[PDB]
Parts: sequence; C-alpha cells; structure tokens
Amino acid sequence: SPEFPGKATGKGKPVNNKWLNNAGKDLGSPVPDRIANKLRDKEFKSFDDFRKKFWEEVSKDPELSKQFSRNNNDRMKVGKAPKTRTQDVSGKRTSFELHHEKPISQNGGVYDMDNISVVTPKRHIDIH
Ligand SMILES: [Cl-]
Ligand SMILES: [Zn+2]
Repeated sequence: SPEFPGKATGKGKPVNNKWLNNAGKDLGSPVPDRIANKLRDKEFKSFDDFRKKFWEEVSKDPELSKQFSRNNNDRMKVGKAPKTRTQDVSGKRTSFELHHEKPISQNGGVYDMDNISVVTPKRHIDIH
C-alpha cells in the first residue's frame, strides 16, 4: 500500500537540536511539527514521494538543517535520507528510514505523520 497515493495528515512533535539522537532506540524519532506543517494536507503519489518531500523540507528547515553535515544536507536537498552513524547501518542500508508505528497492515495511516517515525536501519529491523 505505500505504492499508492494519499494525503498527509498529522501534527508531528516538537524537536530540538538533538533530533535523531534516539532514532536507533525505542520507536525512533518523531516527525517534527515544523515539517508536518509544511506537508500536511498535501497530496503524494506514493510513500516514496512523501519521503522525498519530507527530507527536502528537513533540508530547508533552519533548525534541523544545521544538525547535519554538508553532504547529508546535499542528500536531503534531493529527497535522500541522511546517512546514519556507521554503527547504525545494516548491510547496504546506510541512511535513516521511515517507520509506521501502527502497521499499514492494521490500518495505520500510510501518510499519517503522527504514525511515522525516523529510525536507523539497524533499529528498524528489530521493531520488525
Ligand atoms: Cl490530523
Ligand atoms: Zn517499519
């Protein structure tokens, strides 16, 4: 179902300068409220379309962008996830991933930003 369109909803959460520090534990990091404000009520053709726009908006956020290296900003500018610490990769999965907290399977919203978290590839697996 992430291969089909819909409209982003949700509020996201307040975040600070240590956004993504805990993406490798628990249920990961929330969608920042500031980013949710940019994406809410917009239409997306696919979840990949959403993910690209999500990271693009991160790169344009003055608070979030300064938490990342120039190359990671360059990735996010074109919709690519920033790279994780080396210790948090799994195989060829080397950049942060988006996770649905209530699974798509159980009617968790695909584009519900209050159902989406940011996780390391390593942590993502464990939740699955
Ligand atoms: Cl809502
Ligand atoms: Zn997941």
